[PDB]
Amino acid sequence: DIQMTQSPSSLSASVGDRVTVTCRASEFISRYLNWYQQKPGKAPKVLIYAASSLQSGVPSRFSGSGSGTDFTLTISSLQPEDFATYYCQQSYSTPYTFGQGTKLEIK
Amino acid sequence: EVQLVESGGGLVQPGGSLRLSCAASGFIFSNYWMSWVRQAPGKGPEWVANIKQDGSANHYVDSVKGRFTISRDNAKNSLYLQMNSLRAEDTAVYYCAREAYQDWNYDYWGQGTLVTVSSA
Amino acid sequence: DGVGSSSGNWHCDSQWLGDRVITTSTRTWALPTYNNHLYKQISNSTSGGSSNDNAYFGYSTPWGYFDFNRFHCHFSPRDWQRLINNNWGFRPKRLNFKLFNIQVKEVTDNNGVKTIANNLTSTVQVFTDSDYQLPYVLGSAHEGCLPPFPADVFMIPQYGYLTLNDGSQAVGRSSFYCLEYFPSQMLRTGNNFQFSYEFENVPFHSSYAHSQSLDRLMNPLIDQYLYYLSKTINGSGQNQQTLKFSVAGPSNMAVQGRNYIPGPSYRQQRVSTTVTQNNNSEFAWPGASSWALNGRNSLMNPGPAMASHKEGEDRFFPLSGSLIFGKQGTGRDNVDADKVMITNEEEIKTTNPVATESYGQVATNHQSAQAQAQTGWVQNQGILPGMVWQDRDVYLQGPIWAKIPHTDGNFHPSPLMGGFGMKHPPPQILIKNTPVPADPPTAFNKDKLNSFITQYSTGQVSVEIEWELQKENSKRWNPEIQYTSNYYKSNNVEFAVNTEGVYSEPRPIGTRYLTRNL
Amino acid sequence: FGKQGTGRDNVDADKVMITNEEEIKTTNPVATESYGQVATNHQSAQAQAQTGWVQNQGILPGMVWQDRDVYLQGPIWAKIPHTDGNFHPSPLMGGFG
Amino acid sequence: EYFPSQMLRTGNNFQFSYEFENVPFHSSYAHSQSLDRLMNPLIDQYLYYLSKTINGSGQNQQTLKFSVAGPSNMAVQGRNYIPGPSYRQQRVSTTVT
Amino acid sequence: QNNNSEFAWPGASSWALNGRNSLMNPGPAMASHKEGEDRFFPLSGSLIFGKQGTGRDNVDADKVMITNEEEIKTTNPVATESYGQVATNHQSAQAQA
Amino acid sequence: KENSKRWNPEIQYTSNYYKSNNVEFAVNTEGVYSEPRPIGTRYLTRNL
Amino acid sequence: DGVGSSSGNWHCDSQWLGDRVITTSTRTWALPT
Amino acid sequence: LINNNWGFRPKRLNFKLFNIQVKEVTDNNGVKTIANNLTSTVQVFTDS
Amino acid sequence: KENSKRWNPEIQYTSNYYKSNNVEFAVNTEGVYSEPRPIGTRYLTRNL
Amino acid sequence: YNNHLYKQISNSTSGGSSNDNAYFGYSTPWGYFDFNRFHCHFSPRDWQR
Amino acid sequence: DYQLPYVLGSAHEGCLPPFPADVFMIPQYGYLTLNDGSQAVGRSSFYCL
Repeated sequence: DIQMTQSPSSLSASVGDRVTVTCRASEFISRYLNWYQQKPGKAPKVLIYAASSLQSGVPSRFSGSGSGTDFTLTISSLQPEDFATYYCQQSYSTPYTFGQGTKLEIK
Repeated sequence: EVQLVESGGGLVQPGGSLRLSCAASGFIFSNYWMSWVRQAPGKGPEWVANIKQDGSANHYVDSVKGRFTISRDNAKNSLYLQMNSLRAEDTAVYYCAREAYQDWNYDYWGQGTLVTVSSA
Repeated sequence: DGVGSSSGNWHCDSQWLGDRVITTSTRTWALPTYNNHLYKQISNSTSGGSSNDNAYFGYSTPWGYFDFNRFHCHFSPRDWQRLINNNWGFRPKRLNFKLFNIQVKEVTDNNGVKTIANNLTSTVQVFTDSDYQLPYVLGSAHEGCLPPFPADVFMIPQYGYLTLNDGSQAVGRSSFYCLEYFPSQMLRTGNNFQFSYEFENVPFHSSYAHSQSLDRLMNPLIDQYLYYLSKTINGSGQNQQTLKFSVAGPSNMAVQGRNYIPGPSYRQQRVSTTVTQNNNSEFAWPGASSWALNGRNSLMNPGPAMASHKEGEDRFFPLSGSLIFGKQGTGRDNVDADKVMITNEEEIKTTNPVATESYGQVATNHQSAQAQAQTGWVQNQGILPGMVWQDRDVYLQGPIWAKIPHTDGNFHPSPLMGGFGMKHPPPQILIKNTPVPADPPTAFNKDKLNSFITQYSTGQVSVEIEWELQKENSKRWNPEIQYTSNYYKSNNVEFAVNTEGVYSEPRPIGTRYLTRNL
Repeated sequence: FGKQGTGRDNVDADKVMITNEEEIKTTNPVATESYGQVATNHQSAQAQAQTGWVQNQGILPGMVWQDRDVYLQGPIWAKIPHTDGNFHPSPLMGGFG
Repeated sequence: EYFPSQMLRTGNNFQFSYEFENVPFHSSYAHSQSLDRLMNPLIDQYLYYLSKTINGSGQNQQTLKFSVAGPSNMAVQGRNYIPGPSYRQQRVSTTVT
Repeated sequence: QNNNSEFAWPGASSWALNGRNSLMNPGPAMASHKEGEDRFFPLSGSLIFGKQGTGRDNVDADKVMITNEEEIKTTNPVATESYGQVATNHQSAQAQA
Repeated sequence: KENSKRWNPEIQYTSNYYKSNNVEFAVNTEGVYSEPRPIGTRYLTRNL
Repeated sequence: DGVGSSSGNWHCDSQWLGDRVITTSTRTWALPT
Repeated sequence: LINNNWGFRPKRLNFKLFNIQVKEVTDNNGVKTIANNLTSTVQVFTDS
Repeated sequence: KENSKRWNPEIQYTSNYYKSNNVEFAVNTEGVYSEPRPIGTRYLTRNL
Repeated sequence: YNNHLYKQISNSTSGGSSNDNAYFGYSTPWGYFDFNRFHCHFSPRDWQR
Repeated sequence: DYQLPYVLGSAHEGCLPPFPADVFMIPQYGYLTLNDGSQAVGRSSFYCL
């Protein structure tokens, strides 16, 4: 299957900071890559899907870019609500695979 | 609007069999692919199985092949996961998700049910 | 007529008469029961992003069909040689089809041992789709055609079609077709079937190569009376701008004025058969030229007709710009390069741009005292007034005709995999075994009968095509290139059977040997 | 098209009727999408394969297409301009050239 | 005024007749197939395409692998006809947000 | 008004055939210049005749006669201008057209 | 045949464009033909 | 006529001609005792 | 029919019965064989 | 004329039965004729 | 129309914006008949039919 | 029969002079065939007039 590698495993920043998360794919998965934000005790919530496109009802500070094997999740003007675990998932082929996850910390 | 509810979660001894049911009230249930996703405690979530919107086809992750059966009833708008020969590794929170049309991401997720496999 | 009389004879040969050649092929076929006499809805079973381009919806039918649409169906290798060495062009004229010596067999399997017997009262149904009312599957380069070698017995392929789909689901605009809802002729073992067909007028395939190139049409001894701009500066320095003009002549043939330009291009990625020269990455799908239709991406294959490679470089081929045939016995998936035969379109370099090159350069701005002249590469170029081009060549293994889609408009409808485009191509010929139910219950039941006698049929097919020829008139003094066999000793004769009785075709054979002036 | 009683200037979207050419998706590219991709270079041991988006594509041999549909409110005919050449003179707002 | 014209008082009438020149029938129908779906979904092609350019991860993994185009992958099959020309339009949504 | 560099050959529109580059001359029929600007001409887009007694090589501009296709501006694009503009993306709440 | 002078368009029997897992009045994946709904004869109108 | 000859063909279709429509159906049957 | 017409009615009827096959079933020890019986007949009449 | 062999029924252009304050493609109470929506020509289907 | 007069007409605007909108022509005293829309010739029921 | 390479469509010199009193020299005929660089190929044609 395809392996998804997410970097960095953990990150800490402050409100207003710019945060960037990188996801790498073992095989070409085209634009079918999703970013999910998850908070304890809740299901993962999709932020960005299909590489660049943003989910409706999600703040414009979340952005996504990349295609083929390399993708990046960008957060501008960080907020207290933003601190969570972030996953990159590939919906290109079965079995669908998720990234290890990036945890964000208050500073 | 779109609601997914998971039921049948609970503790069972290893080798035990459990059945999970997903209820969907918010959309046309027969137009969408449905998946089962589990998240082990302290781990990232993991894809278990999906089934076709008419139920003609289905896919399973290798670890669970032969021990799980995904099933779909379109008239009752319910998704069923059948678990047999349960293991300690299998215990996780099970999530029922709907795969987005065209994009294929999980637009909607159920609250989920915790399922525990314990020796005791 | 009768059980003990034969309803047809075996006709295989070619008749070369003047400007006409008539080929006749006879084969033996076997027809099974498909889908247990059922129509069945089918769709792609995959999920995810990858499925998107591969999504489909359609139906498989109990019917089979006859496909003679490859050239090696109608021509022996010697006849194909006799054609391509002596003629500048050819095209089909008439078609005659026969189906005869029908045998229906029943199979009773008991305790792992199967018995086969004649069922003399069973029928086989056949009809042609003369009104082009069914979806037309014969122009998709499919398997299941009559075998090139006359002694081989072949299985008849199952008919199926696709209709409109959204993902794997259908839409209200999607069509369903019952083939039982056509009138068809029913045949017991004494009956036979035939029909004749008339090809609509098509241009001669151009089975020749140009002995001139589009850019070399001038008289090499004479100047033009046209001028071109030779110098924009007197030399190095400031404020050296000038306009100088020269005559275009034998010394510089690149700047001469020309009346005609090469044809359209859609660039292909270039792949080498020397693998160390290729990039160390997977770029087969990702680096491929494609077109999108309703959200789905289709590979551009083979695409517009373009020269496969530049002169002197034969190790390169377009990524999906050529027709690739398998050698005999080649597997289905992930075979090596020596297992396949990559054809090339090197003959058409005279009028057509190279597949892996840009078409040319255009100006991207206005040069000025403050701005240098800028150019850009033209990666794809559509039709321009003054373009001339050649179509793709046809091969002994390749297709003959295609059906032109029924549309408001088309341009140069010649099909891109090669051959003759036709609004009314040779019709589809559908065949199935009539179901014979097993013994029903003795009390009435309204359900349809799902229990049948296992049964199959076999018989003979002959197809006859008249071909019109266009003879070579050339005044060329020196001898031509010809297609020929090689005298060197080998363990096998090419285009023959081996010691196990397997017929193979050593290499793909194109049509273009004789030359014509451009 | 405008609905009955629709003003001349800066009307809202519910005041107009936007027709669509969704029927011709079978043979025609989507208006808002690229036609496809082409190779922009030669891949080599030192260079990865590169593609680019085709934003506009003129006629190629082997293309088939549908014309625009006609409407009850729409035009019937157009006059083909008198010129040395034209291609597929069918008028672009629909109808018979 | 420099054309000849007929003058009509209240009792006069005017008429003329006109003959349309031959035009193609407007195609008032939609296609139940798509240009990319014309193949028989049950059968393979005898054509091959390039499936793999590398054996796997590593250095110097270049290879050429070829597969048959078939029902499993309909996107890579050889086709005789391609969709028509395009000139890209910008895409606007009726949902203004 | 021209740039101080040699751009005659380097800045010329061309087409390639079997590896060889040919100047595009005169090329497709296009209007030589916009209205009001007659001092400009296409680099190799016009027919250029010599005056009587003009030498063969590197003659000045007053020794030749540059014809123009200004009459065809009504239907044809100007030779030195772009044809037009196309959309290169999908505009969205996060992306300008 | 219908001779009517009605100006506005009639009610017609028609298929629905919305996507479905099956085409109505066709076979399913197991080859079973079904008739989705009963279809009457009365669509066109006449004056009383 | 004979064992090895067919005594009829398969006719299914509709013909719409003016004010007349002609339907033809062919089916395969099984008759028990 | 129903979209384009104000009325309809049947006129002529034509009926055919053909390609008759008579099968005999010999069942021995739980396994049944089916064969053609070429000399058997089927009776048909219409109640005119 | 349409020659098709399609088994299932076509999409047709039709009026909607639901009650409304006005008949579509008619006058209103002030005598104003309107055209509710644009109507295209493409309903019947053909094989590609 | 035009009090029986032919009159020369041209765009009244100035500036860069006018460029694409520039025109020159004539208005005439004459009128003309235009039946070139389909709803001229078809009722909604005929168009359906 | 258009069997020779056709050089008349290349805008060459050697045409009849525009002014009728001028005496003109007849140009020499020549043609090009397929070439790889300055070398020929087996597909190249030679014509004896």
